[PDB]
Amino acid sequence: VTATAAQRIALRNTATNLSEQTQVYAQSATAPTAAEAAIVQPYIDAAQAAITAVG
Repeated sequence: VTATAAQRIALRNTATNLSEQTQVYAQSATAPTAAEAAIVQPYIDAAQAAITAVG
């Protein structure tokens, strides 16, 4: 409610990218190696940065 439009739209922007990037873990149950974890990690941080600062 108090949050501006930029934060509200970023909430969806980060969530969409995180959902798109995480889809790989639903097709298989094999644990990933350190190479893919490093590539996937920044999206989690970005999603956390948008979950915070909006409440």
